Amino acid sequence: VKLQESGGEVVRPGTSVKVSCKASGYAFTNYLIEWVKQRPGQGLEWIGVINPGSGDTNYNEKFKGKATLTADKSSSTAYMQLNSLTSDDSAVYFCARSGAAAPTYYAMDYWGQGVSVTVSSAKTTPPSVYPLAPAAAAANSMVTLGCLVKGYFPEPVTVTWNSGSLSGGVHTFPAVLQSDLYTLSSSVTVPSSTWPSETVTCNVAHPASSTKVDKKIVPR
Amino acid sequence: DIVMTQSHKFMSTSVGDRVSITCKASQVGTALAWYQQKPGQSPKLLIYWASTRHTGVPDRFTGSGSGTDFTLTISNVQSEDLSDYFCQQYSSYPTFGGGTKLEIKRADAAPTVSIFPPSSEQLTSGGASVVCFLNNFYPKDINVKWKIDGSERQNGVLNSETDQDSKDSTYSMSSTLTLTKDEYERHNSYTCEATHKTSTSPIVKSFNR
Amino acid sequence: PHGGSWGQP
Repeated sequence: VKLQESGGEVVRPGTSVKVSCKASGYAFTNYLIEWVKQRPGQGLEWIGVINPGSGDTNYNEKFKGKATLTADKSSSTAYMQLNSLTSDDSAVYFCARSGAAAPTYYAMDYWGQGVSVTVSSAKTTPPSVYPLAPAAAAANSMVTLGCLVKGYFPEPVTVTWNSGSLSGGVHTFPAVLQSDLYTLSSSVTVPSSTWPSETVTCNVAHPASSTKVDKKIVPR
Repeated sequence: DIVMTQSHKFMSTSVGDRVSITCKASQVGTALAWYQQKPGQSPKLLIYWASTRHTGVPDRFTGSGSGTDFTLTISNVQSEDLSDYFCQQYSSYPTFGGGTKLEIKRADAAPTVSIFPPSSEQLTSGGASVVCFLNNFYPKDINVKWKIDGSERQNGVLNSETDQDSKDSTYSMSSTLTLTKDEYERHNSYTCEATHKTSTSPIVKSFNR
Repeated sequence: PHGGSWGQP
């Protein structure tokens, strides 16, 4: 029993995007499908709802220009299309089941994984990966190491240390925007004996650019 | 346009403790729902019609209220319950609360700070970044100051913060100072300075070129 | 569309 949404998109401003919710494990036509928008750090915003069987629709007034909702009963799929995309439009969009299908508002019982939508003119770029090793002031019981990942688009990248083997004391920070583009850092802290005596490596993977990179950290 | 407010907006609790989350509305109903969102996850419904548990929700979750005030109560809190909670009203077209984030109390901890000069690799490509890590500290509130040759430097700083650690309940912070290779060479002393309530006096880290 | 309800089973 699930809702599966389409993969994340990167799109350009003034274009249109269409996202899909595919319903399984229940009767698609008896339940309303609702759509919701979540910007980072912001409140959930309701977009509108569709009755898959009819499918009649009800819209948040704000979204009447932006969003078109449609249902295809034969495939158990619901769609959202969003037009004239602008930056304020970037968000994660969720589709959810709510009540038995009737024109009433409900609480939303099940949610899809959600579809990240990015609206940008920035060009897909791979991260530059830079090793952070000490000066070194030295010296102490445990030692802290990092890599700085810079200028990549689009989100997201995954960071790993020692090919994931080593995850005690890893901190990976949320990416922040620096331009067209995105920057993040990650730190690792290990027993001071441990490095430089044996190797510590940053692993960075960026799906959007089909790139994976490994930076070993060498003492400065 | 009904409006939903959750006023107290972070809450602290100890595993096994009980905590209550408040929700206000700008007009009446019995139509209220409560939701749980873990970061990077979709919301999961906990409670509907104000007091009714959704399927699968454990019993330590209860919800109460009617009209304009509502409460979500979680007792015997588990580590897995640390997260975001918001309400939604369906009396009129749905509007949601801002949400409340739940945090675990712990022993105060001072940050371990580490500072890093720009890598040769960045320098060769013509940029410089100086990174300061402030790691494993509680409580959450903190200040970081960048100083170049004795002077406080406010622009060029970008900041990132982690969510509270699942394993030890500490917080972590990252600070990046980005300079052209040219002012970087221009100055000699670079320092990351942290002041946290665990100490009256800042933990200071520096390097000289 | 308009009013508030449920759930049913």
